[PDB]
Amino acid sequence: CRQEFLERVKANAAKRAEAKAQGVAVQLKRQPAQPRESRIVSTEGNVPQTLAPVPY
Amino acid sequence: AYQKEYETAERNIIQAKRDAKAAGSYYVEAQHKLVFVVRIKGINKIPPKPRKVLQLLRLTRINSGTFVKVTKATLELLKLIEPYVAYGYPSYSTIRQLVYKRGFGKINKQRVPLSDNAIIEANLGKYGILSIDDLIHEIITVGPHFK
Amino acid sequence: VLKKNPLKNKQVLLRLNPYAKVFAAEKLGSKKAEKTGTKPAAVFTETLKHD
Amino acid sequence: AHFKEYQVIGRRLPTESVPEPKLFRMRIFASNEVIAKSRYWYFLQKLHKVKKASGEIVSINQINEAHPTKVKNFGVWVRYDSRSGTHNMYKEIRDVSRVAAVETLYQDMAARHRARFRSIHILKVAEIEKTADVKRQYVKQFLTKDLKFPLPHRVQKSTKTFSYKRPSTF
RNA sequence: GAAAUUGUUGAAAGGGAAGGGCAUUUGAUCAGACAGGCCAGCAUCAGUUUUGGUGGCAGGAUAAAUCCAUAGGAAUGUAGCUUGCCUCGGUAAGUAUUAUAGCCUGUGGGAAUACUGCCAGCUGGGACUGAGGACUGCGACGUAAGUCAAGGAUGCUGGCAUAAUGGUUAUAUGCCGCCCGUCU
RNA sequence: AAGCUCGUAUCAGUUUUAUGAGAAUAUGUAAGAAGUCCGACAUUUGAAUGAAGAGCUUUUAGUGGGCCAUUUUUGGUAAGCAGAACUGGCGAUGCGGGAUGAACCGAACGUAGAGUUAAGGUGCCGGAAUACACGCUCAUCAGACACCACAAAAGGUGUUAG
RNA sequence: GCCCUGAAAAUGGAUGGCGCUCAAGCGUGUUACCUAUACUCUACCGUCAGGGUUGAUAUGAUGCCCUGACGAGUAGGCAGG
Repeated sequence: CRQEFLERVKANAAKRAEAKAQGVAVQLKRQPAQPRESRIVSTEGNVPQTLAPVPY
Repeated sequence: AYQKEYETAERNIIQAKRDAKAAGSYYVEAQHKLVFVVRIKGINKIPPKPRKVLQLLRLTRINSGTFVKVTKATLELLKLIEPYVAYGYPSYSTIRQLVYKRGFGKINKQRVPLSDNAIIEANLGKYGILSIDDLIHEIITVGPHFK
Repeated sequence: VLKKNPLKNKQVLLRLNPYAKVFAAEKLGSKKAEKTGTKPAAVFTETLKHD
Repeated sequence: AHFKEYQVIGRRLPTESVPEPKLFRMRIFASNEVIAKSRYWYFLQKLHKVKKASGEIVSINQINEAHPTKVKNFGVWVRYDSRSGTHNMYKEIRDVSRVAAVETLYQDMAARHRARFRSIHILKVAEIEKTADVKRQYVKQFLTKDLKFPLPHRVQKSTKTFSYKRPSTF
């Protein structure tokens, strides 16, 4: 994981130099897994089916 | 403008659900990115592993409450301290009630009643937030300056 | 010296948040939302009722 | 509590090279939405190897029954895990709606087998539109025509402590 | 000329316990001020809080329902018809699908109501509190001088001016209280 | 405690990313200027969260009798029993409830007033409902609380739902 | 599932007592209700910390003022009395 740190820091420096080479935001700081946003779904691939907890 | 933003944000999602029903779709809802937290169990017969957690989330005593930004990490904490606290997904009116009644802020030590937006500009005019409603917006829509 | 809770002492409410004053006239909980004829699908109704 | 009926539909995960796992619904009984969602994950885990992180809700729908006025003799199949190991059941009810019927049923199992709500799977609830498919007697005896019966010995209840009458039923 | 301890008088209490603690009653006793002290009440406002009635709103199946129209069906079979007796209708069947009752399902129509949640919507009753002590500021009303629920309560009125409130103290009463210090 | 240095300071009985040792739990380290190049790269300077502070030197008082509960683990009938290890409660620690308590539930203390609750409860002792609702049970010692007197195997022409 | 039996000692003895049986019991649910030095609000005390304060006129510089949070505690330690 020190491998992960040392590739991370040079990756950060690379994208920093890239953002300075062509002006855009740098967005260098990590973030955790975020909360998922709204996204539409329709039952065209399959109409839903009951699950009916029968087993005994 | 924030009021218009709230009512628009409610109306468009209402219409999302209605039009998905009309199209035979099912509108999932955007996951709530915010919570409120309250402590239940007091200072004692607490294990250390949640003790530090509560000291991190500023839940020193019973019925002292706060917000949290939702992430995978904070969700791990809430799942950890599930037996000891109560949480849910709050509303604008609840937050309005809180920040107007028990809204108490920290000026460089020394918890203070808000009682004016001049406190808010002198402290948070750094970040452009210079009033209590800007603050409420910054919470209920988790801004950059939520921490 | 003392803390007066807005949600009453409307003078103190308007020391904050002066949008309340124009909130009063339109009264802005009775937002009579314009109704629309957006009707649901038979697939929604049958997935709901039928097993 | 005062139970309610709930549709709950769930979807394993949005994933690449398996988009839209097919769908999974249930008819669910609870007082509010959250207990429905938790029972939904509880039974849905049992059916196959998925989790809440590997699960997600599509949406839900509260279900108001269509005919409140209509008496409906229901009949219901249930499995539950007692003090001892599990076993199954069929029962027969004469109640109004599914919600009031099962609200009576859970109390009945709570009495007769110490059935707490956790260990009792609603397999199915149904309506019996015709006669000649009821087996039991404690429903059947309410169904003959021109049926009448008395209510003898009504235990009145006074608010006052004293009274001067040495009372009578009817 | 103290204390243990002892007697007489005065006061009080007392059924197998006493003493102590919180509040108060009864009795005894008592200091201070009126030349502005004590006890209270009424109105308005502020803080905390409790409890009612009423109003306006959004939602979901744009509630389901009910209700209205509509096709079909069956019975815990309605009229009608038929049969056996028979007190001359009353049973038992068989018919009969609205007929001399009606119901259920399915479709369609337009509302309301409940349930949940929102109001910087109103309005009332009740209790505890009165902190601080020339002004300063964010505020509202307005054209305005100025006014105000605006960075902590004032105004009006009553009686007493005394052991009346209060304090001490024996006692009763409700409730509580395991005997002190030391090694373990 | 006295100094010296820092000051937003190194940090955390904590998570998340990454990766080890030895599936989860637990456990170890990295999450940047003290780093990148041969003078060039400042708070988007390198995840979240929180911070009545953090570190270095000198010195001072008391302390070094264990018990109980959960977990891994060995034996057995197991104890007021023993072999080991992590964590917690006690001991110094009151208070409400458990009728009362060395170990249970709750909760840690200035003096006071009002309010609201916790665990436990609302026939009377006892403040609070002989509230509402579905069932069951009738014991010639009924039963009335978890671990704070439990037994099964079974027997039973007692009752109920299957 | 409930019930009976399995399931006993000897001073007189206990669901805590009374007693309770469509319960005051056992199983489940809904509201309402009760009260702890714990929670909220408020006055006062006390410490601690962050701030302002020799300046004419006046009396204290360990003083005065403003704000906030906190308070258990044996051995032992520190300061004022």
